Amino acid sequence: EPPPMESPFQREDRNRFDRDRLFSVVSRGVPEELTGLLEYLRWNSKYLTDSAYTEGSTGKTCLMKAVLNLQDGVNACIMPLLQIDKDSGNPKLLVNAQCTDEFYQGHSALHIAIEKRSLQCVKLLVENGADVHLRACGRFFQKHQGTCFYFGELPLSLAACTKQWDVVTYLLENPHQPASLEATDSLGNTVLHALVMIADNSPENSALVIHMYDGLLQMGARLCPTVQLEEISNHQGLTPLKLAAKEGKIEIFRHILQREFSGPYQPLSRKFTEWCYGPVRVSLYDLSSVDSWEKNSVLEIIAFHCKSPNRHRMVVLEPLNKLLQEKWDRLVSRFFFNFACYLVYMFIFTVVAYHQFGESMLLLGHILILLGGIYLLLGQLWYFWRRRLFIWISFMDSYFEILFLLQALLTVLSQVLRFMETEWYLPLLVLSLVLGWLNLLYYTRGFQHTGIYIQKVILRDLLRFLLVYLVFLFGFAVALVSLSRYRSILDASLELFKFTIGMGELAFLRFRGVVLLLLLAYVLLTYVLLLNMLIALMSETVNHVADNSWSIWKLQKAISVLEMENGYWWCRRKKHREGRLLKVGTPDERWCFRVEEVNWAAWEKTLP
Amino acid sequence: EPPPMESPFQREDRNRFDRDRLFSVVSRGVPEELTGLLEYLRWNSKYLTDSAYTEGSTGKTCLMKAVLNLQDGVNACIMPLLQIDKDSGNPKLLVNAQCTDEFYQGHSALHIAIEKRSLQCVKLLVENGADVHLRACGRFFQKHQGTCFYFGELPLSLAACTKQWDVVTYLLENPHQPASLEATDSLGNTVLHALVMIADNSPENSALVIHMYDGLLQMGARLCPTVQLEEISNHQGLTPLKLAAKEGKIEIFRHILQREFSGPYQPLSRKFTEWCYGPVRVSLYDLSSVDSWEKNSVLEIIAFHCKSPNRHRMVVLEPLNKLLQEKWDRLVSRFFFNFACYLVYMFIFTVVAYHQFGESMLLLGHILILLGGIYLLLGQLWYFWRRRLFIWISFMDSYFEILFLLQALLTVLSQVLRFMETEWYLPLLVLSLVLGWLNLLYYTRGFQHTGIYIQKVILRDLLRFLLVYLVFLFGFAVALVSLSRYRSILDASLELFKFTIGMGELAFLRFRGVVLLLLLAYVLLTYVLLLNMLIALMSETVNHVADNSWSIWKLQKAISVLEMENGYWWCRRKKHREGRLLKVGTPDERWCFRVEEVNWAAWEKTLP
Ligand SMILES: CCCCCCCCCC(=O)OC[C@H](COP(=O)([O-])OCCN)OC(=O)CCCCCCCCC
Ligand SMILES: CCCCCCCCCC(=O)OC[C@H](COP(=O)([O-])OCCN)OC(=O)CCCCCCCCC
Ligand SMILES: CCCCCCCCCC(=O)OC[C@H](COP(=O)([O-])OCCN)OC(=O)CCCCCCCCC
Ligand SMILES: CCCCCCCCCC(=O)OC[C@H](COP(=O)([O-])OCCN)OC(=O)CCCCCCCCC
Repeated sequence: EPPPMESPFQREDRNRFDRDRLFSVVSRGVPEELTGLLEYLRWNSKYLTDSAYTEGSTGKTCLMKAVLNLQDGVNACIMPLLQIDKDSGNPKLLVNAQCTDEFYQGHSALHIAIEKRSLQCVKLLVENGADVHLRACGRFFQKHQGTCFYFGELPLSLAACTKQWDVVTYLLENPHQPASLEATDSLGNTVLHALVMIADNSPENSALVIHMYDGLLQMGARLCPTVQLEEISNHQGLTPLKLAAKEGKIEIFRHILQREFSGPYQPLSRKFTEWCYGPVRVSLYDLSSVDSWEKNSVLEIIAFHCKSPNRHRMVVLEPLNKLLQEKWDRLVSRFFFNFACYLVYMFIFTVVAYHQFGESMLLLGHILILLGGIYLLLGQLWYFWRRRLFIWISFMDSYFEILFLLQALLTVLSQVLRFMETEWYLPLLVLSLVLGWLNLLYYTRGFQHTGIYIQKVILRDLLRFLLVYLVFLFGFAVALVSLSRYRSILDASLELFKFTIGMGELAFLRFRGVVLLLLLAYVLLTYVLLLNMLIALMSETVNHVADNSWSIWKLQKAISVLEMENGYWWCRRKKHREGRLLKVGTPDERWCFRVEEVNWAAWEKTLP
Repeated sequence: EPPPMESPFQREDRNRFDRDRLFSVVSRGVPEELTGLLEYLRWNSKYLTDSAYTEGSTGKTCLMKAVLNLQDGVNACIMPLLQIDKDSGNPKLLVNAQCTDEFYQGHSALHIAIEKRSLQCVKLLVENGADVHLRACGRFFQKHQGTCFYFGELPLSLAACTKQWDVVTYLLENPHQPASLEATDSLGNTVLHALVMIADNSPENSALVIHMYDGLLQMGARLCPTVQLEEISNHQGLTPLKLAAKEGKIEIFRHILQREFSGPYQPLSRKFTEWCYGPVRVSLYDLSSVDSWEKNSVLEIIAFHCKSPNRHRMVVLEPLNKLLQEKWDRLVSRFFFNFACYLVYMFIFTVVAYHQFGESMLLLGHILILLGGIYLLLGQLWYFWRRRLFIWISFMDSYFEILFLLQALLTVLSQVLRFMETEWYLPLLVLSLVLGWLNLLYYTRGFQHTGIYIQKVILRDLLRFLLVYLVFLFGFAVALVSLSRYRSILDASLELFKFTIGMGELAFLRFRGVVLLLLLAYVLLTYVLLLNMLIALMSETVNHVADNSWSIWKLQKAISVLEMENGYWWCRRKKHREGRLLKVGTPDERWCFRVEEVNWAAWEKTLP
């Protein structure tokens, strides 16, 4: 149980001028009651930073108590208190004191002064030696589930996240101690990473994050021109663009990708207008950390490292849409070659399963099946060894890989069982047959007519529905079997399930009426449960949700393209860089991608 | 890869005053750096239009580069550059230079000056000899799929499509070279055709197209009164009204049909108010190119030449609604006579099929069936030979014609098989029987009670559903047959399909549990697929779409009427002209149709 940061109704725990009198004096704003505190500390060789003058559980000092009780942004005890601190000859400054609790670790008085929105307190603390790089690494300042406020752990990041431009300006340009825009917290996050991480998809917050990000970029260009603030990576290796891509923060993501400035801040732009003709606008976009020719690119992060539901809305933005379209058009022939090879392998496997000189052809077909199963096994194992996180974070768009792996495993295990002359090779062969013929439907995503053409529901409510239904099934099965001693529990469950799915009838002997009552109860309960499932499926459709199947199709195609670009396991494909190296101003050479857009509606609004 | 029209970041390809220095001078707006260019061209016998001074891939000249880099609508290098062109004695004028690339063919500097919305540049180019009839026929200026801007290929059409009335006025009335409103592009399209072709159904764009169309009609009446601008046909034989009808541009279509002016522009009207009494308003509408007594009329184009989904919304406008109603009321007796003849032919065919002196009556019935089949065959073949495009562009409202043709073909082929004494005549006879009795439902469109009473879905998702379902069926069938060696693949597919549609049961032998598992998997997968189809059918209905079955009924009746007006194949019907010849002002005699409307809501708003 963390204690409150400031409580008007609870005294601080402890786990002549004492702590209680000092706290009561600094909480009312009268400095004249501080007379005699310095002499007591000098006589007792005491300091106003030790455990006796601070809260025992946290370490909150009298300075922090004074800043927590501001009166119109100013407290009259802060300067006298720091004067007593200076005159006492304290080796450790009171202005740079931090709490030691695991909940408020690193929290200082400058953080409180910034949070209370008082430029006077911040100015007064900086002049007396406040460190502007003190990191608040407690659990209250980390982003997790519960009561927390993550802002980047830094005073400058706290000022930027709270919309205080005057505080940011004073922290960046002061004669005493300039704050650094390149400063990082415990996670390696800069102020731009912090602005990305506090961003949700709400419009007001998006406008806030965009404004603060643009202003900090401009002031960084004005103050530290030689360094690139957007090229700094945190401990996960992510730039703010990559961090926006991973966390699904769509608005700051589209703002960073399509950032255009006119005038002195033109080098800070990532989109450069090339030429306009009527409703045709042709622009050049920066491909820095966007093109997949580097590792850990934005495309790779969106496809295989993000878990947000905004992924399909992220691949339809420019320049990502045209880039993925060009990559797909480059890889159309490779996709359908794989489809044709898989179709031939299914055809051979089907012929061999149907026909289970003729002996030689059958052996050749069997060894072709074995080699194809080994190839599909090693290909899927390579995919899982590379991308074990992708299946975990998003099962809804990667279950075909598990199906291919299962089909390859069943094929190989059926063939080795056949070589050992076990008769059970045929069931596994026909299971591989049906599984591969189902797996042929993966390649329907190559066409728009078939790729766009309940999956979210059956991955979400299937386990709960199964729980309720097998509770019903097991109870009625044990009731029917124990009344018939229907021979075994599995037989009764099978009969009830086959009747429920319409595959068979019900067998109706003493106590026939009770058996009939049990059957009526089971049938009505299953009807109610299936009606519940049917209502749950009406719930998603009738609520008028816009059609996202096209963007989901482009996400599927992006995943397919980013897999085909690496080549096969046995032969790696050479990576080719997209865009061209062009100079966009002062020599600032960037790899740019040309995107041409036609928008009649936007153009006609500009027409006078 | 077409090069950019103007790139601030890429130099032009090439596939002392040179091209690079000249381009750099004309792109900054300083003419004083042009000193010495004329002497170099005179000494080298060079011209500023050759391949050495233009872009190699396109042919873009220095003049076009100068106009592409305007500064507040004016560039100070254009007049000195044209002065050097005049003094150099160039046989071909620089002001009339065009690009030669397949993407920008015919594109000149006047087009750029109009697109940049600079009256000063247009005036300066016209005074120095710019041709106002230069046609930009490149792929960027044709309407297709991709990056393009179609405007009519002409400078006047470009000015009209971009909402520049001052530019249109200057191009039409200037002392140097007057542009012609009768000028056509490569497709024969005038400026009115171009305004129709750039029209979509959005309200702002519709208001734009209406305003420009009306202004150009008024200025054409003021400038060239003796000619009719709306009577000009392009290379497809379409007037702007017919082009609006074919392309489905509903707003400009209703504006052209119901155009009413008061005062001097009264001859430009197509709707003339005759008399008003309370909420009753009675008007006269022009029937020029609207009545079907001419060929290629608006009714013919809407019914059989348009593919837009706005066709049913086009036949409910005045005067088309009352015209089609009058034609239908004139052709009610002809429709039900055809229905009665077809009903009698079905009755005879049914009696003969049921009864497969009695021999003579059976032979007479058989030859009556044969003659009726020949008549229906030749009637449908005539329909297809006339209207092969109509079935292709709209299958949803013409499949009954294919069904009638199929029924006639099966009838004739069954009769010739019967004459050859092959026993297989009876299956084809009963197929013709059921097909004709289904085809009897075509005539339900004659009544409002039955004509208004999923078809879009089963013509759109049927192929995709069949693909997925026969993938399921074929895989489970080969798995079941290869596990039973269920005797053949077709037998197993038939059994599974019959169980799926409820027509039969499932036959359940070694490996019975694996057979059961395959059957469970197939049943659950088919349940999921049918549930997907059911959800897809909920999607259209619950989204609150307005009832368009009445307008779809009138479209069906319009198709029926426009077919009955031509008569039968053996006897052509005489065409009668609708409306009456009346003088509507200065002698301007038009064939007019009287339409009476009652609108209480519109009338009461005018009441003070
Ligand atoms: C014995 C084969 C040895 C390798 C020879 C070259 C085979 C072609 C390689 C190939 O194109 O892969 C085809 C297909 C790829 O599956 P996927 O990763 O696209 O799907 C991934 C979906 N998640 O994978 C298959 O279909 C395997 C078929 C193996 C036999 C191929 C017969 C034709 C040879 C030219
Ligand atoms: C355990 C073995 C049997 C179950 C696996 C069945 C094999 C896969 C067949 C399948 O899922 O159908 C694929 C089809 C299109 O997939 P997609 O575009 O959503 O691309 C895939 C990524 N979303 O989707 C549909 O047509 C809808 C019907 C889906 C069938 C039931 C769901 C099966 C989930 C395992
Ligand atoms: C042997 C017939 C020789 C011609 C004699 C005159 C027959 C009447 C002609 C007629 O009205 O056509 C009837 C019907 C028309 O079909 P449809 O174009 O309306 O439908 C088009 C739908 N898309 O087409 C038919 O039903 C064919 C029936 C032929 C026997 C008629 C028996 C009654 C004779 C008076
Ligand atoms: C291959 C032979 C068997 C299939 C053809 C069936 C013969 C035609 C029967 C039919 O389509 O029903 C006609 C009826 C009204 O048609 P309509 O007003 O939409 O006018 C027709 C123009 N839209 O529409 C309905 O009542 C709805 C039921 C439709 C039946 C299934 C659709 C068949 C499509 C071929």
